[PDB]
Amino acid sequence: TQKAKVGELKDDDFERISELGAGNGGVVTKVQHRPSGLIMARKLIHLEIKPAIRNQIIRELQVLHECNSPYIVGFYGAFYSDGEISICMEHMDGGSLDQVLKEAKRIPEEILGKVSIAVLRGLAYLREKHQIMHRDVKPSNILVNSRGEIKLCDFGVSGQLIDSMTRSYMAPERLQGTHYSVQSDIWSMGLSLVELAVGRYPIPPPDAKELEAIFGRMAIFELLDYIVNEPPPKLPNGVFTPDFQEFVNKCLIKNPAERADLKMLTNHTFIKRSEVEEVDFAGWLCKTLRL
Amino acid sequence: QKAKVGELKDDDFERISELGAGNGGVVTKVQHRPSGLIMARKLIHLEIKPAIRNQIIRELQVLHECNSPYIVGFYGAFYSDGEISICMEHMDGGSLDQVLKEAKRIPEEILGKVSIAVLRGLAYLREKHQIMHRDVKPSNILVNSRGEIKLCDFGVSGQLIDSMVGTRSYMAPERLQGTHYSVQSDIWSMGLSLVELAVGRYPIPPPDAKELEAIFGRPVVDRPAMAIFELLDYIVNEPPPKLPNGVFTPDFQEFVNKCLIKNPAERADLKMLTNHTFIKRSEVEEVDFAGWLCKTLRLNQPG
Ligand SMILES: Fc1cc(I)ccc1Nc1c(-c2nnc(NCCN3CCOCC3)o2)ccc(F)c1F
Ligand SMILES: Fc1cc(I)ccc1Nc1c(-c2nnc(NCCN3CCOCC3)o2)ccc(F)c1F
Ligand SMILES: Nc1ncnc2c1ncn2[C@@H]1O[C@H](COP(=O)(O)OP(=O)(O)OP(=O)(O)O)[C@@H](O)[C@H]1O
Ligand SMILES: Nc1ncnc2c1ncn2[C@@H]1O[C@H](COP(=O)(O)OP(=O)(O)OP(=O)(O)O)[C@@H](O)[C@H]1O
Ligand SMILES: [Mg+2]
Ligand SMILES: [Mg+2]
Repeated sequence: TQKAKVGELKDDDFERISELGAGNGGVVTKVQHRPSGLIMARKLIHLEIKPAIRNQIIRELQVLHECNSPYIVGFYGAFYSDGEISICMEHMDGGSLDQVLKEAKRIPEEILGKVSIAVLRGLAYLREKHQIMHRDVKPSNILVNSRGEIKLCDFGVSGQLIDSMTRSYMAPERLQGTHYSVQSDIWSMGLSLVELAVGRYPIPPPDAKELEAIFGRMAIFELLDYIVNEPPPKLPNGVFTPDFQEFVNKCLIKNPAERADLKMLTNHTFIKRSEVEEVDFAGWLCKTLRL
Repeated sequence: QKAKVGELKDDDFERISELGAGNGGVVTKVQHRPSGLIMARKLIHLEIKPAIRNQIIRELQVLHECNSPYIVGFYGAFYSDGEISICMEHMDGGSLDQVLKEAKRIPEEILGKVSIAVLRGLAYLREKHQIMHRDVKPSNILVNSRGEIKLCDFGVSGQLIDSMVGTRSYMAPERLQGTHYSVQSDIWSMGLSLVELAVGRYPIPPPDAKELEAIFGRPVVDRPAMAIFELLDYIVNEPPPKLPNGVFTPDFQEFVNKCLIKNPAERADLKMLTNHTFIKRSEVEEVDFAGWLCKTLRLNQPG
């Protein structure tokens, strides 16, 4: 729903409530707005750029106001502060998908189906309605909440934000050199699903007995070498359904052309089956995260 | 600069200018209240915060015993809402990377003076303490209006390293291949650093004859920016970069080449380099580094 309740945001209007997370050039915090008692997450990006294009970075970030979908995280506002640029966004009380993976040892297919949908649609939104790819899809960038919503976060709307800036989710074609598009995010999403499926980052593909700690039946160049030159991870053909099996196996074909695309996936039998399934995802969330 | 205050309080600091950020750190121009001394403060926003964070500062303390005209000063370090703060000597000339932006490419005689301090600073940390730099690169070679060339961001604390982006790498071929960091690794980082400052750009995609003619035309012999894997896979498997012919002295040429031998065991060590005729020549030919630094940076100050 829409934040007409507020408007222009300055620094003072905010008050720290909690600490949400930290990343590579970014601290996020639960804060409250003065004018309207809205809990919104505040993204501090500590940076150094001339008093000239910091406006240009804010200007390019303003198209986020034009980004509205129940699968794209709500964007309240962005401004320049003495030290950092803030991005205030819809507060997702379920946090990140790896956060919830940190609690729940693995994430079940039924849920992963609901995730796949929400990402596929979210991806499609930015592509259809804004002509831009989500060049950083990963579990930490899929935000959930107690309302039962799964939403995408942290996409490169701003070209000059990108320029001014243990695991890797990047696609073969993105590492190898040229030829990179919306097929890259498919790979990203694919791996991300396989992660939450098995339980850990699956690029060293778990061995014959690795996953057995769940059921009955290292270097940075070395990593990049594996992704580029070695077979992709697969879901073990036991606990997961042939259709989920096939879904991720279609997302992790190295050749981007061979790899399935948005439409092929969105009409994949796994997605369709997931689309009509009844799952208390808001319930499963609260059963684990406790809120 | 052996300025003293010296027990540092968070609220004693005042944000003046932002200095930059990268690779897990945020450098800020700050002012100290009970001394009036403009220092640099680095925000390493480190996550985990138990007795390990307590070992980090305790390990960092050896930086008080770290004194050489070739190593950046250190006022102290403290815990401040998780994110640790290393407070260091403000180098008003900025990084060598900064001088490369304002200057064209750096003249090979000035690099000689730079080359002395990297080797000497490198050797100081190596011999007096037992740590190595793990991050030699233009942005980590700091200069000043007094004419000093110094070194920072070297790994004093083991814990801080184990506690913490590939736009363009300075890592040696053999390190990328997971054999642990040596002296020779810094040496490689120095070579590439030199070739960078000599030529005016990151050399790893090497300049083709045509491009070299646009740099210092036309004495010339032996577009897009490489992707992450593409880059490293180049650094490893492809031949090392070289200084162009007929522009820099044959001695400078052999110096940097000894620095950039892919085989780390065949690479020049600190002794070879310090006794190299390029470094010998560079010592006797006293050149006004302060005059050059200040005149190309419009920074002329009384030291
Ligand atoms: F916080 C947000 C909320 C929403 I809703 C949409 C975008 C963002 N943030 C970003 C971001 C962004 N948000 N978080 C990060 N973190 C850094 C991710 N990277 C890691 C390594 O290399 C490059 C980027 O980048 C980048 C570009 C851009 F145009 C944005 F709008
Ligand atoms: F800020 C400083 C000032 C001084 I004088 C000396 C060291 C540091 N900083 C560090 C640092 C440090 N300061 N900045 C970085 N950033 C680079 C991170 N990388 C480490 C290794 O390889 C690539 C990048 O690391 C690391 C370990 C350590 F023990 C330190 F004391
Ligand atoms: N709107 C939000 N609501 C709740 N939690 C959030 C929100 N945005 C981010 N977070 C949390 O804060 C953390 C930091 O996010 P940030 O994008 O700065 O880094 P990251 O996603 O962890 O990794 P990277 O630096 O690679 O992006 C995330 O892991 C996420 O759990
Ligand atoms: N003591 C200092 N005095 C003045 N400027 C400094 C000092 N230390 C760092 N800087 C500036 O801050 C900038 C960013 O420093 P920082 O070390 O965070 O990233 P970096 O220099 O790119 O190296 P790395 O990414 O490996 O940390 C540098 O370009 C340098 O100009
Ligand atoms: Mg993120
Ligand atoms: Mg540095």
